[PDB]
Amino acid sequence: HMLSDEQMQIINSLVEAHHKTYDDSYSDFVRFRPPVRRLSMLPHLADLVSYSIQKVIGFAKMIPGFRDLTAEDQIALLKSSAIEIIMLRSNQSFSLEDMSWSCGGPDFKYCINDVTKAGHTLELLEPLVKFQVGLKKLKLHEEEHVLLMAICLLSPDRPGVQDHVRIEALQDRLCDVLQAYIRIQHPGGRLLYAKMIQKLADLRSLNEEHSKQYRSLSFQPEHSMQLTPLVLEVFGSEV
Amino acid sequence: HMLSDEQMQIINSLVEAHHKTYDDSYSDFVRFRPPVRRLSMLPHLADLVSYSIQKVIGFAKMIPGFRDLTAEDQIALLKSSAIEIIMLRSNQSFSLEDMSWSCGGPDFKYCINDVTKAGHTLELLEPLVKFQVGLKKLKLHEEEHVLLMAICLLSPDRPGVQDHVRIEALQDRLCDVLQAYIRIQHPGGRLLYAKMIQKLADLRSLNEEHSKQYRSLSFQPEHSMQLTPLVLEVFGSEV
Amino acid sequence: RHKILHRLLQ
Amino acid sequence: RHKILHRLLQ
Ligand SMILES: C=C1/C(=C\C=C2/CCC[C@]3(C)[C@@H]([C@H](C)CCCC(C)(C)O)CC[C@@H]23)C[C@@H](O)C[C@@H]1O
Ligand SMILES: C=C1/C(=C\C=C2/CCC[C@]3(C)[C@@H]([C@H](C)CCCC(C)(C)O)CC[C@@H]23)C[C@@H](O)C[C@@H]1O
Repeated sequence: HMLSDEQMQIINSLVEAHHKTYDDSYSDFVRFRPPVRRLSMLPHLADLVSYSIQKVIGFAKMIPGFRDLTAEDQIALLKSSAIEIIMLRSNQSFSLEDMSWSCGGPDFKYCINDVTKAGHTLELLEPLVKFQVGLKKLKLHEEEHVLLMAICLLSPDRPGVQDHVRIEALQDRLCDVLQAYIRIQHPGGRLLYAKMIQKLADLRSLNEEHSKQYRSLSFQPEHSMQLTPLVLEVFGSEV
Repeated sequence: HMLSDEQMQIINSLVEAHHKTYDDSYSDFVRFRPPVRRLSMLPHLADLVSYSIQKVIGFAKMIPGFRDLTAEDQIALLKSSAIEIIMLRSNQSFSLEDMSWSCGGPDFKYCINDVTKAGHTLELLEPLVKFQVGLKKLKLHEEEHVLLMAICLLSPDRPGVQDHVRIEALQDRLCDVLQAYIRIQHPGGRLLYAKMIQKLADLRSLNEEHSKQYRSLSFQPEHSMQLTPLVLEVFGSEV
Repeated sequence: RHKILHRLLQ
Repeated sequence: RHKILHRLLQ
């Protein structure tokens, strides 16, 4: 068959939303506290994540149907998915060659080791990089990548969600677009869809592990004082 | 006459405390979010103030008698004086020639204008620079400068103070040392002391004005999100 | 309260 | 609570 106008318009909105919230040159990274190789990398990565959350929020407000949700559900969705949306969008900077996120010269190239200096362990980093590698290999089209982020963000299976019925529906309409798109516009993408949903499950586990490690980092004021207000608000338990 | 051993030991402790909490090269400033010429300078100045508070705290813990106070009174004293201790120690970087705080190349030289881009008005900056100029002209000895900071920090006239009797006494012993020192070690310093106390009063007004302007900056989340946890904690009203 | 998230979500 | 000030004051 072939996509519908509404389906195609949703794709247009998401692709443009992402273009408007993701710089492939990473020129803003110089405004971040410099990276440094106890948790010497925490200041830079905190600023990177904080900047990124702001971007995820901008992209979110442009997901069709999201802004109609109550402010409470928007926040519930952002708070629980932010970390996953970030791991997803970061894949654009990940490189299978050097197994790192390359965003600049020697300074903005992030290795597993560097994240270790932000207070995280292999318990998290191993699966993360493993996830980044698997996702990169799916050679997603920008359209499928942007849909995967909108779909992940509209997971009604998040703590604190209220109108989990309307959220459920919205995620479904997006899932429909992604499925149609793959079938119609992506040759050899017969299994793709199923693989992409599997990626959402890996994100849940990564999310869980990150939350544990973040909690510890969070309870130590000497470390929490290195984070930013926004990061503290989005990853905090005060709901 | 001549200073006593105890009096001289207090001077030794304060001078060394200050040396251990104030770098005249300002090499740490590169770890701060870069300055930028809506409130483009706020990120850098927030980091500068946050870094400075940490330093004021280090110096404070070394003021003789301060650490014996209850944690509650230590916090009460820090929270209400921090801003003043900062304006005082900043005089070391202020220059009458260019009417600015010079801490680095073109980047770390702060003019009234730059502070304007941090959300502050002439209502504050005018008296500040005026204060910096007057204080610089007193050509204080490092010993008198360090005493003036310890004395300002131990002002029992601060909201939230409890044991205002012991604090009162401590400030008095320091005032005694400063007075003796000026008389004994500072030629032509007959009026000095009186002038230094007058400076403490100017600081109260500067403190008040800064508090007003900070409150406004503080209530706007788009701006408060640019501050740091420590700055938010020390200048916040949650006591 | 989520002061920041609220403001950013416009 | 002053979590940070407390910790820094040791
Ligand atoms: C951000 C983005 C980028 C990379 C993501 C990375 C590499 C460094 C370490 C990160 C930030 C992981 C860390 C486990 C998260 C640590 C955060 C904290 C210290 C608060 O717990 C998650 C995703 C990783 C760069 C660019 O792709 C934009 C994207 O948007
Ligand atoms: C810090 C230090 C220095 C300068 C102080 C300045 C210059 C820039 C503007 C400041 C930081 C004034 C601002 C009114 C305060 C703004 C803070 C905020 C935005 C939170 O409301 C107060 C003192 C001024 C450099 C060095 O002397 C160390 C010292 O320790």
